[PDB]
Amino acid sequence: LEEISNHQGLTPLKLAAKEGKIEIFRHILQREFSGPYQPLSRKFTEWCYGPVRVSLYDLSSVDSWEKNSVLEIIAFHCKSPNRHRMVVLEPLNKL
Amino acid sequence: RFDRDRLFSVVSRGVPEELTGLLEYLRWNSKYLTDSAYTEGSTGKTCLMKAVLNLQDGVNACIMPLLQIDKDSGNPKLLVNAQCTDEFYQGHSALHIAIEKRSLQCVKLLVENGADVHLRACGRFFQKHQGTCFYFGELPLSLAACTKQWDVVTYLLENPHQPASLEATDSLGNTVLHALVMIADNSPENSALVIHMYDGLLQMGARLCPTVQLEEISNHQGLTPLKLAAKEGKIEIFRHILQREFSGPYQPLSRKFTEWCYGPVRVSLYDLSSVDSWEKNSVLEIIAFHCKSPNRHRMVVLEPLNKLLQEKWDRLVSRFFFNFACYLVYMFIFTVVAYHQPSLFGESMLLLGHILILLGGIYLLLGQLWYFWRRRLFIWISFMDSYFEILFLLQALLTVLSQVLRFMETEWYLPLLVLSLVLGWLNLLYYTRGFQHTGIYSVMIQKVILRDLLRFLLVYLVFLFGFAVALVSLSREARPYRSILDASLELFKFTIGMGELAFQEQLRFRGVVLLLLLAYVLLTYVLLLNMLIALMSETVNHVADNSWSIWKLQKAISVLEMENGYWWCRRKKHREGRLLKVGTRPDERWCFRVEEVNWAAWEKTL
Ligand SMILES: CCCCCCCCCC(=O)OC[C@H](COP(=O)([O-])OCCN)OC(=O)CCCCCCCCC
Ligand SMILES: CCCN(CCC)S(=O)(=O)c1ccc(C(=O)O)cc1
Ligand SMILES: CCCN(CCC)S(=O)(=O)c1ccc(C(=O)O)cc1
Repeated sequence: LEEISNHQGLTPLKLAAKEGKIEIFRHILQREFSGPYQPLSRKFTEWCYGPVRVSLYDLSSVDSWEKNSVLEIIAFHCKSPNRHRMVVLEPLNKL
Repeated sequence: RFDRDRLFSVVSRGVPEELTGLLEYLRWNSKYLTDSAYTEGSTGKTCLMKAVLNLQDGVNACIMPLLQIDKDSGNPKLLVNAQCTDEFYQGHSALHIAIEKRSLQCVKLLVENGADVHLRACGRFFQKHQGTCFYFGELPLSLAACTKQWDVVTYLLENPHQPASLEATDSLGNTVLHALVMIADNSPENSALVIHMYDGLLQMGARLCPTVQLEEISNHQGLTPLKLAAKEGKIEIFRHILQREFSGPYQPLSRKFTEWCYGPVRVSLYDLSSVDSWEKNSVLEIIAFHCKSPNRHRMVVLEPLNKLLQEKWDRLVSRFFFNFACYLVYMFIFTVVAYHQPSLFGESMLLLGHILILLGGIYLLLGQLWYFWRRRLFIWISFMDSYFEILFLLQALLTVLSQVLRFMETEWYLPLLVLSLVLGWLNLLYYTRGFQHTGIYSVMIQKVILRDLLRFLLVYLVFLFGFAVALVSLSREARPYRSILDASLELFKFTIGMGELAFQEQLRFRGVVLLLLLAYVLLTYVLLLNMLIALMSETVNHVADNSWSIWKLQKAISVLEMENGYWWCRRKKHREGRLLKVGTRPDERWCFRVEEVNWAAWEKTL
């Protein structure tokens, strides 16, 4: 359902970046579930030990290897004041 | 088959019965569960670590039979004592997993089967550095303390199988009390819980190690837990250790003893053992010269340190102002000899003045080379705030160089003599710290402006040079600005209010030269307006003024230098406080008496 594209070619995650909606953008981008819904995650905790968490984040719409990706959108297609708050989220900050 | 991939998937399910036949396969092959064939890739991680990572409701039913199976296999390198081996996880063990997973039931099961309580998780993940790491010390007991597990700490300390030694140390020599000081953060939630964890381990040391002074144990840097709290700048745990008071069985674990209390007035003896500057590498020397942190000025204003540094300052304020008066007399002679220079009785008095300046310049050069020799190990820490210690060395070098160039008779002696005369009077501002009013203002004035003007200067110099090469190139054609230096100076004069902005009649491009000046003026005044507003936005924040305490630290650094005397006359240090009996160890200590009057705190107890 999140690979369905509107007439601008945007998925829900790409639309949250273009419209600058940091809270729903952050939520979709970092989403983690347990049990039946694990494949609906974008974040998978690999291990946790004391204050340290190691997580795999899914880059499907995100990495700039893809044309019209989330990084290209925040940089060049987003109009909002919020763009500078979106590039400092994980995984985008380390990426 | 009972290969690794069967065993690791079996112990992950928590069903013990699927191990049936593992004994026969291990014996028939003559192999052991701690051989490389039974370990996870790119590490040393065993089937027991795989089991302890997968606890169900606090326990895994496979651990007890897996440990028998190892015990029945006749292994020379027991499965509980096997460790990870790669450069990140080296020395990590199933017991460190059991403690981080918070299972007292699994800690008991491992230690009952002979898991070594003194294994050091010492690979780079467990060291302290700027990357991904988790320092807890390196030992099971230090992990249990830093994860806040009293029941596990109690079990590790006083189980009958293998009690954790409170004297045990990691690869840095840190004991559990150094580990808790390393892990303290100055937030109220962390520091209050570290203070409780520290106190109960110290109170347990009085049961378990009754002859051992756990806070006199030194790590490989020579630091006790109190000295480490000063070097790492941990004010909350530092203040707590320094001012600690107990009643009943634990009174000898105090550093503060209330002598009497009457109304709003408390009189207390404070223990100066690691604290007084009579000892080499003491807490006062550490805060002044070995501590890197922003917190140093907050540490010198705690009791007993505040009254102890005031007592030292009062004994030395006449030496401080004698040192100032010698430097005034040296700067008077310097000025009376830099003025009255000849063209390039009065002549022999001028020669005497040059010899007194040479001797004062050599004296100050030797005194500052002795300072940087003594401060060698922490040399940047010993000048980061204390920038005058460089400016006195520079003034002394330039004084010796200018007299050397004058003996060589080269006329470049005069611009060095004049530079060392300017530095000489600028260095006179060091002594403004001797009085509260001038000494706090010298701290109010100097600030974050020095950091941001060095950033603005890059923007201002790209403007200034970019417009200077342009006005020089365009002012070359006839119908100011003769050279890059002259155009840089005419463009610089606009910032001092001396702009000389005009429609130059003789230049061919005079309208474009005027538009280049109007472009430079508008861009530069927009830049100065951005720069002033940027500085106001960071520096006018309402933070309560921390200048009295930064001045108290300047007086502390001054005292701890003056107590050594001079490079030629190294003073014998007097010892602060009195040797007093505070209790039974008798318990006789160099105590220092502080008297506190505090109506505002006392009235809340009525
Ligand atoms: C070697 C054997 C001979 C010793 C002669 C007496 C030495 C007195 C030293 C002294 O007063 O030094 C003051 C000053 C350095 O100040 P500082 O170390 O506190 O602070 C330094 C910054 N951290 O340094 C000076 O003012 C220069 C001293 C020479 C001029 C003396 C003039 C005397 C007039 C009465
Ligand atoms: C690569 C070693 C990882 N380790 C921690 C680093 C010392 S570990 O202890 O093996 C571990 C911890 C927690 C989890 C988990 O939460 O699933 C799994 C494994
Ligand atoms: C040196 C005289 C001290 N006095 C108070 C000053 C008037 S005192 O009243 O003798 C006193 C008070 C309180 C305690 C106590 O709390 O242990 C002990 C002695």
